Amino acid sequence: KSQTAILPEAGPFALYTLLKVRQNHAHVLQALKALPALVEEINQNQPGAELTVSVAFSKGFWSHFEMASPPELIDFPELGEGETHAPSTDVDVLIHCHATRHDLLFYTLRKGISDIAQDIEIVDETYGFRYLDARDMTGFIDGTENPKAEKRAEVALVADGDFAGGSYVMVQRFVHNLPAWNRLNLAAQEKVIGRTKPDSVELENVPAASHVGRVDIKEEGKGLKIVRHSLPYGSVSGDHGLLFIAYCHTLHNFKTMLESMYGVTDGKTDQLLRFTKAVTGAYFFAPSQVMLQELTLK
Amino acid sequence: KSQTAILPEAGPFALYTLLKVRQNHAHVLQALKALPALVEEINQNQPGAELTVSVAFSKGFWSHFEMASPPELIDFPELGEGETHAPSTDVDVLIHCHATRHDLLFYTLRKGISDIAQDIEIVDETYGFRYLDARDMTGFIDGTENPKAEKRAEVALVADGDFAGGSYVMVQRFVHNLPAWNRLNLAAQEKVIGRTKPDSVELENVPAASHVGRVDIKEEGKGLKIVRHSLPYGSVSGDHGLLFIAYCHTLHNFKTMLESMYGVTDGKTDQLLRFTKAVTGAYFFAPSQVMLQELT
Ligand code: HEM
Ligand code: HEM
Repeated sequence: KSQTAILPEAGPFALYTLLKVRQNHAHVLQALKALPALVEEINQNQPGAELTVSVAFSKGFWSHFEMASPPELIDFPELGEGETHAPSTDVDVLIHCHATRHDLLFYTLRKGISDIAQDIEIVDETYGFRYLDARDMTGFIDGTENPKAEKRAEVALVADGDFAGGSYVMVQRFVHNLPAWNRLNLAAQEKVIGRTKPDSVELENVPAASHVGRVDIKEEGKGLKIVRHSLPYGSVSGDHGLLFIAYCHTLHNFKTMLESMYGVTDGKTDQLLRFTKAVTGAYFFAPSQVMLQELTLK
Repeated sequence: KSQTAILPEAGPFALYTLLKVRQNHAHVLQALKALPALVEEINQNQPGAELTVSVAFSKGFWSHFEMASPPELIDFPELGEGETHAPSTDVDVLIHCHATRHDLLFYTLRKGISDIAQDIEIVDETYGFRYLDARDMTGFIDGTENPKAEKRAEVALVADGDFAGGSYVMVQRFVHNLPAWNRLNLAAQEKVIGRTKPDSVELENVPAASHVGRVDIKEEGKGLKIVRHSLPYGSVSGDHGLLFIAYCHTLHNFKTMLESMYGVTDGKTDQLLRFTKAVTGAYFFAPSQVMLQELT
């Protein structure tokens, strides 16, 4: 059994919290374990909320656990240079929630960490929201080729072993340059993305440097697929863009797409990265519900 | 006719923007005048959105109008002493929106303002949201005694004259100190607010220093009423609290309440201000739809 946030389709609103554990590690772990029980209680008090949660830990923080770390779990490596850079964030824990209402997300975080506020530093706290008809602020629909129904389970979740039901996670908070992106016309923007803007139909000739051209990778030969839970975020006068987050049964897919996007593989960078920049970056592993409740410090 | 955001009840989501005008005043004003048409168009394209808008101007910016300022419109004065202080924010325009969805609030602001972003500096941009069962983040329900239905029109809107249909506006962004508020027990919090916490029942004895005690003012009268469109805002790790915004036919009600709260009237300050602090304070006047389009 995976954690409730991973498999279902993303709700209209989402919470993505990155935090660092400074002290009282045992108290913090307990508080994190008690999140599912809190969420269940909220759902019982609030029909239609469909509140979900997934707690994940970084490679560095996993050392504190008695349970052995996932085979592929590593630190998020920095990629690229200058205007095409993928920063690495010092973070121990990811808290991911999504629901049909925004307020319960704030409540879940406030109530959930109330006792461990002084033990924790929240590195980043992003509230995502569905934008129009599932569109990114770039005007293009996001999630068109995102796995659906049954194949979500076999793409996101580890199939076998001790970590079965668990999932590898990546997150990158992107900040958009909307005016620069606005300069390009419809056809040009479609060349950057690789799909049509109004109906998200894949172009007959997908440019290799286009975003889809960068991330549509098959090497098996079978497509490297991930389950994305990303959602637009931010304000007009401040940071705004996309909180990218994805789950996968293997971290290899993340690494391949990122190395392809940031010019490690081909030497060519993603055209989309001309109009957006990653400000955070981290790898995690979200264990099954059982393992999460069985995790203990050493 | 008033502006669409004032009279109806506040939606589950709201946008509150304070901004200052750098230059190109003529074609910052025109862009602001175009906002109602934009909101209506969004409402047509998005049924059920119930998107609304209200544009208001401060006393400082009303100098640019050939039209004279409302008789009661003043610069927001600094009030209080000690921890209890009411800061004054130099701002030209207020853009107030609320709807049944959040995404259209960002869409409305980005669309309506980005063209004049070169001429405009956003002083504050706050996204409010109704929290649980209409509760403030202190755990107390907000809006229990807020005017309803037929009362809203007579409380918020100017009845007569040239400025009829318009409304005086006040805005204050509050920052809550929740852990300090958390140290107090249930009874102490209720005495500070002036009502019971779970069901917002007014205390038989409302202390003069309590928040209700400060704002429940009698002038014979004896009921000074305002229409509050306030809504909780913010993040856990950052600023969070209440974006207070209120409409009224007279600015006198705002000034009287604020004088009472910050220990100017009697010398006693609002007990609630021990746990929250205003970081923004401003007065406006939202013109009627007619005056709005003819302001020059
Ligand atoms: C940063 C790492 C990212 C990765 C690893 C990633 C991954 C993917 C994948 C696997 C697909 C589907 C490919 C296919 O068609 O088979 C996709 C599509 C797409 N992504 Fe990304 N993405 C990233 C960032 C972004 C950003 C920052 C944006 C927007 C600002 C974005 C917007 C889109 C759009 C518009 C599509 C096409 C429609 C769709 O199938 O969802 N992506 N991405
Ligand atoms: C952090 C700031 C504030 C908080 C948390 C707060 C909270 C509350 C609460 C819980 C109530 C009782 C429920 C209700 O009747 O709505 C109330 C009442 C009220 N408040 Fe506030 N308030 C704040 C600021 C203000 C300010 C600055 C003003 C005026 C300048 C104001 C004016 C009023 C009025 C007119 C009432 C109705 C009292 C009555 O007639 O029973 N509030 N407030």
